[PDB]
Amino acid sequence: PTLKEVVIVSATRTPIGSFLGSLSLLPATKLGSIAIQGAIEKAGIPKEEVKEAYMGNVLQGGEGQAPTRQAVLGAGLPISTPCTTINKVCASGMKAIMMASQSLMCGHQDVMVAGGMESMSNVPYVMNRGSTPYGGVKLEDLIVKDGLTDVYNKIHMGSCAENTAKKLNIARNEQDAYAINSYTRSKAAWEAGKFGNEVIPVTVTVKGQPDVVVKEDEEYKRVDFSKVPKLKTVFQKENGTVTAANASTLNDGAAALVLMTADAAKRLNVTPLARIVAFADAAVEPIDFPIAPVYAASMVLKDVGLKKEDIAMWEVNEAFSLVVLANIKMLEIDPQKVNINGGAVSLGHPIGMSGARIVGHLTHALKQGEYGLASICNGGGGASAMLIQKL
Amino acid sequence: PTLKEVVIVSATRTPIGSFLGSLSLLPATKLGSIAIQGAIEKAGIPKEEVKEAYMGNVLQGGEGQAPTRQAVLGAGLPISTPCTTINKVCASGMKAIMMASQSLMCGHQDVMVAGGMESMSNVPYVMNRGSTPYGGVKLEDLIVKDGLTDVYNKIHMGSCAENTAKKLNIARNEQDAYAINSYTRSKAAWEAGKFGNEVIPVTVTVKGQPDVVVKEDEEYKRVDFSKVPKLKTVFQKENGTVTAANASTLNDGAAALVLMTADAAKRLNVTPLARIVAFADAAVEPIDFPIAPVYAASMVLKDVGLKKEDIAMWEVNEAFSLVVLANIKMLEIDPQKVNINGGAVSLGHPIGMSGARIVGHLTHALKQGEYGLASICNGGGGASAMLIQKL
Amino acid sequence: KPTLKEVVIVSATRTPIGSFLGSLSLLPATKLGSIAIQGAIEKAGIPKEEVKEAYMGNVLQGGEGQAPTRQAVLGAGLPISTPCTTINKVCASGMKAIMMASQSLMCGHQDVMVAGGMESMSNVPYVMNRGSTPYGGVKLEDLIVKDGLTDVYNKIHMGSCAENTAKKLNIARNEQDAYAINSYTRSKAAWEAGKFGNEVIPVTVTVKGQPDVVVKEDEEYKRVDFSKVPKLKTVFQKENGTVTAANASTLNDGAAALVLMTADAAKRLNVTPLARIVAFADAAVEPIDFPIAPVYAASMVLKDVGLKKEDIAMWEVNEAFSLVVLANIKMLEIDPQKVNINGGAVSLGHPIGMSGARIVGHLTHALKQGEYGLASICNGGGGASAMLIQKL
Amino acid sequence: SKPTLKEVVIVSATRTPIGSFLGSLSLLPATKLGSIAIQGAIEKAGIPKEEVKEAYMGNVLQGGEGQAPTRQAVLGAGLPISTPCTTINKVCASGMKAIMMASQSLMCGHQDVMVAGGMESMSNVPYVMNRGSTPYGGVKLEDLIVKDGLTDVYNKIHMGSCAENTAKKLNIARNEQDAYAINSYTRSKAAWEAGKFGNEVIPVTVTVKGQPDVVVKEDEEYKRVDFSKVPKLKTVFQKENGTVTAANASTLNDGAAALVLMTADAAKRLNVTPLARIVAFADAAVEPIDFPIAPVYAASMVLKDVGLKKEDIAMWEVNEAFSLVVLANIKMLEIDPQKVNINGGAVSLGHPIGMSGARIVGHLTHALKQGEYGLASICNGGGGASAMLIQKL
Ligand SMILES: [Cl-]
Ligand SMILES: [Cl-]
Ligand SMILES: [Cl-]
Ligand SMILES: [Cl-]
Ligand SMILES: [K+]
Ligand SMILES: [K+]
Ligand SMILES: [K+]
Ligand SMILES: [K+]
Repeated sequence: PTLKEVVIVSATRTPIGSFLGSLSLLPATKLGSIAIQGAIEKAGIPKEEVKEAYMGNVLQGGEGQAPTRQAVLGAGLPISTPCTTINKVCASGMKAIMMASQSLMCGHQDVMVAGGMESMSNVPYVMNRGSTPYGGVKLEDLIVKDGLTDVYNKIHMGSCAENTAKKLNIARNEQDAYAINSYTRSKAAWEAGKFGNEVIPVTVTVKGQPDVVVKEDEEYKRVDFSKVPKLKTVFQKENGTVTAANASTLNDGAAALVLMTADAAKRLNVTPLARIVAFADAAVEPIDFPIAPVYAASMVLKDVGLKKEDIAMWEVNEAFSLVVLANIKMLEIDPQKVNINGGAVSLGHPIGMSGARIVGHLTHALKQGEYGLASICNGGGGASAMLIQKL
Repeated sequence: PTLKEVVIVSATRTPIGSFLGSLSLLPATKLGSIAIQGAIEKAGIPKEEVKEAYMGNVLQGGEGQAPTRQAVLGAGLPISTPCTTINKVCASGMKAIMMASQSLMCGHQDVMVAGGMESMSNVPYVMNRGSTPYGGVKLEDLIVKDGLTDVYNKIHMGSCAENTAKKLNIARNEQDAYAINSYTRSKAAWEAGKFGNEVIPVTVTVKGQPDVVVKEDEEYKRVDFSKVPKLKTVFQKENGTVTAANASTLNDGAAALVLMTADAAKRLNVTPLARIVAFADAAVEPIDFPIAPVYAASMVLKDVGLKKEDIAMWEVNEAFSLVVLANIKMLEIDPQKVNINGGAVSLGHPIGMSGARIVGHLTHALKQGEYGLASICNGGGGASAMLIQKL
Repeated sequence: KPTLKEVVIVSATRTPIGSFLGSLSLLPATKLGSIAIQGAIEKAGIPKEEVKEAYMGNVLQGGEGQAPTRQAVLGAGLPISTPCTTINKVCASGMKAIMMASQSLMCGHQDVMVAGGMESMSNVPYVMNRGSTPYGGVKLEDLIVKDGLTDVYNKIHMGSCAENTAKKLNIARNEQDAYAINSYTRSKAAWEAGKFGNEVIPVTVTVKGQPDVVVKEDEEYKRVDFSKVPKLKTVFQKENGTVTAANASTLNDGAAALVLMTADAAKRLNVTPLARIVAFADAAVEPIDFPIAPVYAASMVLKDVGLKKEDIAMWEVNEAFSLVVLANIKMLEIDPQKVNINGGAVSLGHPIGMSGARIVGHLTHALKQGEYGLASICNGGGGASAMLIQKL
Repeated sequence: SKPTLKEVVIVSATRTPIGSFLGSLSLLPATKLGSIAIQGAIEKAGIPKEEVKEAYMGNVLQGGEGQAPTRQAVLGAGLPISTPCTTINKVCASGMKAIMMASQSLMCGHQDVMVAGGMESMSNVPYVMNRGSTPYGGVKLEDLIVKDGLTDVYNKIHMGSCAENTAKKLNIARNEQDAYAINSYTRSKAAWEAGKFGNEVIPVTVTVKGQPDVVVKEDEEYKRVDFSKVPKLKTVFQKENGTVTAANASTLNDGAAALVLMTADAAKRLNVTPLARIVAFADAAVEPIDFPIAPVYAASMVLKDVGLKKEDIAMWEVNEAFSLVVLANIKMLEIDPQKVNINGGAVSLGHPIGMSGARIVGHLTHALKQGEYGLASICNGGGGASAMLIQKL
């Protein structure tokens, strides 16, 4: 049998909440359920049609058994739905979509949900099993230990990024200009109503207090442009460039897509939003993660036979402003086509979610016939990339 | 393009260590490295031929960033190798092989490594992020919270087993006889030298201490048959059936397979061990996970037009003695063909590893031309299954 | 019968009492101690170098660092030659400190001492046992609950022990609630009347990048709603309860310190003493029966000096629970209008190591020349301390 | 004018064996060891339990012991519920300060009979987590032995690190310290084998269900040494030019001591033979880093107060917190080393910190001959010391 064609029929997300902020009372799995239910409703299909589900999720500790199963059953999908939780660090939300697309291509399912989720607010601390050492011990923060420290270099991702800043001569002022640009694009996009088909609101309910309706991203309002060039370079004391403002932040969120074969969309009288054309993974030295998305994108372009000029919009995940700048520079692409409506530096980075969010954003924002290319770096030196065409 | 045929070229595992036992000093990722290196060596190929790696791993908290990447880089594979860590609870090791097979089928890669790893000895305790409540702070055990507790019913997996024992009328004495039979068959297989090609020895090195070489599974010797019928029923104190002897145990270990397209196997002139014929996932009501493998197994047989009599060897993961008995009862298959060389009740159950182990064991044990079927239940009500044919 | 030095109080000063996790919660108990000690020496009008030795009550010492009293004393700018001892008689600690200091002075072993109490319940930690973590997890215990508030022998809270006395003496919820509202009413009236002008010193809380906060009065007494008082649920006993959050004492932060000296030393230093310490005693009963131990301790002191209850102008019976004060009133048969007249621990709060010192300090200021004041304080384990002073 | 005080005598002094850290007595909480010593002392004194009027116990690391540690020890020994109790903390000096404060009450005539002593279970001291919000990046669990017991607040370093400062100042080298340490072990073994603690120490039965009873009858720590290894050990408290080692410093331990104290009049009334009279005592303090020299001043204060000369003292007990401390005291006071710590001390017997001040006073009581004077001194964290002079009856 030949490979099946895969289409995106809907793509939906929660707003992104700030660390210990507006969505911090909700577990990752509950945000998961909200996004999945929303995506199914938007697709207009019976929920029974969804055959299987993959969700990205990096910091699974303390979330309870089978996080994807919790999200799926919490969304009211049938108990017959198999579930798998995916961890490619920062690339998790994209890799879930890629893996689901592989199952569909093989004809192993005809309809799936794929996406990502993360509640950094609820990630716990850990104590080693065993006897306590004389003199005491520090219980580690799993955001730091599992999420943000490179194993091999024993330093923060932010300190790894400094290496690329040095090698490619990307200065503090340029990184700060990029970050201000992201905040500006995010605000403009929200004010133009550009997220109306993408984001669904969340109602946070507390006993004995009034409901809070969270309807937009929280992070992009937390900025003061006049203070941006005043911040300390917290990942490197001497000759540093990366700051809290020009780096991504810690956040909570979930996103979900309904994926089908072309045959299934036809059978169900669904008009799909976009076609999944191709995808790829690349890896380089762990310290050099900022540059892996260049190679992953180049792989996809070469596979399909497109030139960079053929791409209408780029989503290069804003793990740090430095990452986007390194990518624009190496690929020599028009900066006006890159992260047009903001990104992780200003919208925030719930790590397991962002790779799904950026694909969902292209699905809504591209115009008919246009190609969009999303790419996302990950801890350990990896990246994933994906090319879609709007239908 | 047409779908590619997938073959298993090698299948290797560490011995399985007991909880806080012979392998407890090694992190899961290090066991992973050991199995991966061993599988590549047994396949007779250069490490550079391995294109991408997926490993099952359920309890990832505190292991550090990107566990699969740590396993792969730790085995000396190229920095160019993309890695993804897979969590379908107890089914994780088999689902990793299934998902890698799908990538190979699509022609997206030609050689991959897939398997699973777990060090339950090193799984930590957690403390919640936030304000310390008045009156005390609880530190939860991630083995219990994420590993072994059903979310929806708020009971241990062993209490779900008790529920199936009720519904299917599977008694304590029946579960005890099965367990004694598992311990018996494990010892017989080790004595017969049946793991000589499957298992590779682990050298444990401690500064200022003599090297310890771990060459065989630890768990199967930890039993007293005279005491089996006297043990307390820990999941249900009154009229119970499940005990520590007749349930699987907590353990440490890793397993890894080298998988290739038929075309790659020919190009590299390797001798494949088995072909992957079919695989499937099923899911049922969470409390009924013991019976999910019955549906998964039925799906694979129907998919390829084989009847249950056509299967020479069954591996139904021994999560509990109850599970195997339930499967035999529903499928009406010959017990003499099931878990013939022991299983998880007597060999142990490093949860993310077991689904890979049982597929590897069929690859070694089957005679040329024979079909083997492996199935494995998972927390949340799921199961995975795979059918292979020995070459 | 021994011939002893006469012991006088020259000053008695305290911080305001802060609410749990409230206005003074950023300050360690030892820092509150330094503030009270410095304040009392200033009020005494003596050189810091004249203080020979220091004793401080402090019940929950875990995580405060080595030698809490030493930290408070050196932190107050007293000489490195000053010996220090930290005292623990649970709730009675602040009073027992004064008693033991008085005993050294009587023996002529020192001529001038500082004695008091300190507690920061906001900063009391949780504990984890030494050893290996059990499979399945563990609860780390709260030291306020484990060391401060739980009876060892009955394995229940002090509040539950108090329910026992409520039963035996027929002291009902209504009477307890009425006593509590009275305490809150009296605390407010005293604060408004400026009755704490000489006793309390303000504390300035400083946080980098934020404005200063001057805490100049007790925080707790304003945290009440009289309308809700009779509607509160009984936390220590669901079945036939009487004790509630409102009519029991609360968790709090504060410190108190008194400058004590021999009558001779006061003359040498040309300072006018405020009061004379006449007598003091400890008593104990069954652990569960701690509410009634103060009756026996007070009687011992009266019998020792040969006075009668009517001779006492002012009583301070520590308000650990409203129940406690009512039990004492009933058994002693004293005039409730002479008891805790300017409020107490039910409305002002109860930093456990400090309250015993606070109540003696209050008598010192409030008594009129020539009058006798009796202070008594129950403690965890079935104990009580009591003290008689006479205004000078 | 000086007050006219009652005379105070020691009628008994009893202790548990001292257990090693996580060693033979580690299953027993401090308060239980307290109960055993308190019952011991009463039984030895030959008086009814109801005669004891009030109790003071030294105890430095009280976290997690439960409410009112001294009350627990007392009620656990079967004393009347009518017995008032107070727990004392002068760090390392606690066990001696308890006896002094009880002596002051008796002198005043406020009680006629009391029990005073000290207790510590370092094996059972817990770890702590702070109340509040968990800070991003991790949460510390501190060891209370280190945080409350052994760390100087002001200098932010270990007691042993402060000790190095006096080693420097008084030129006391590694070899002299090691010689002292070996001397302590030698004395301890000699005394134990001679049966010198026959009336001082009482045995402890450890019961574990299923296990055979363990009877701990002698001090555990003194056998834990190898003299050939002593000179080879690393100086763990200072990188450069260190002198303090695990071998020549005191160890972490468990134990309790209790003394029955009464007025001369009560001993007559009760027809019991007093062991010693408590003559004088004092507290001294210096710069916190200089705690090893504090006992020098406290001892001098006592001798000056009673009008005695150093030469008049038959037996000295200078607490062996560190070998360094004893040598610094031998140096500054210029006393006869053969008269100091005759039957061993904390370097070889161990240092359950709230107990040790009581143990050493209890030791003089048993060891002195009729009419002899003994001086006991003990340094404490923060730069203090207590000292006591007694005379055998
Ligand atoms: Cl990767
Ligand atoms: Cl599932
Ligand atoms: Cl008491
Ligand atoms: Cl001191
Ligand atoms: K930012
Ligand atoms: K078993
Ligand atoms: K209250
Ligand atoms: K030693």
